[PDB]
Amino acid sequence: XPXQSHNDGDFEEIPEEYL
Amino acid sequence: IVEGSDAEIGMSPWQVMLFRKSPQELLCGASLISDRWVLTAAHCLLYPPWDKNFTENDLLVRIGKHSRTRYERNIEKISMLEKIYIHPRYNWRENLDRDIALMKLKKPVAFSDYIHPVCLPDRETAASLLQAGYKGRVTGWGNLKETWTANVGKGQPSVLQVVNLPIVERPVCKDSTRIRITDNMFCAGYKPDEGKRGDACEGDSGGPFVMKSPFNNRWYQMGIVSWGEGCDRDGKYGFYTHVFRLKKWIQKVIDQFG
Amino acid sequence: GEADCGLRPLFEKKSLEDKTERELLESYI
Repeated sequence: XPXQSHNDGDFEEIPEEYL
Repeated sequence: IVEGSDAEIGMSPWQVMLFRKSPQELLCGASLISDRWVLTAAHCLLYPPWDKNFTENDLLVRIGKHSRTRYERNIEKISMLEKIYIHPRYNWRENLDRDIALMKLKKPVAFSDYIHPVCLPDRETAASLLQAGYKGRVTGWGNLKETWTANVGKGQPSVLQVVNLPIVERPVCKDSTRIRITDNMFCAGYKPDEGKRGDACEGDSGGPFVMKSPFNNRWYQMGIVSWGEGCDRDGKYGFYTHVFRLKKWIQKVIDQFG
Repeated sequence: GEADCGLRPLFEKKSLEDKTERELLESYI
């Protein structure tokens, strides 16, 4: 069907001010 | 991207990553079409069957990236969104017809060697280039295999992947699926008999399908990764939003909103 | 608009080709 689904979270933390 | 290869640095300077703030996860690809406007697939933002409905405050766009997971200090730019615009007649109920959305950035991004906009086709570029057998290029950080995407480093790449795929004739596209396809969609991929393979896959949605004009040497975005049944299955093809057919709506939104 | 759209800083603007773009141009027959 539509293309994230299995999204874990192994990402480096981005700079605080963007959250 | 299934059966693609690692992109070169600066190869797709218009590639954008849509990134969720909490949890921090990659949602979709997208593309930079000017200093303040990003183009993506509408289902990246709104898809009620999966209870997906993001507001601009949920999202960040990250521009100039190469590595999927690293914060690329001094190279990538992160921007917040001012407004999201979904096509009013996006059909999420049946076939993802008119799967397109524009996102206006809070502030202009400055261009650089890694950040540069792609062109949008005019009637004559679309006419000369959107022909069966002509190849386009798809890029994204999505799954490398249909069964295997989850994260870590299973079927999820370390850097941006690229694959070049032929446009397929509308008859062959229609006869490969039970989904009703419209004039706002086209499909691409290799036929079972061609020997080469390749496809977009989960996590590549919203990303650009681009072609390089032989007349003026510029890259044009002809499609947006929209849907498919599996990834790289023989006799199946990826479907893409037809950007030129929805260009009047794009122009309307940018002219009316900045 | 987009006066300079689609010309890449590290490739077209330097007259360098990426590794597979010839495959695209070779299909535009």
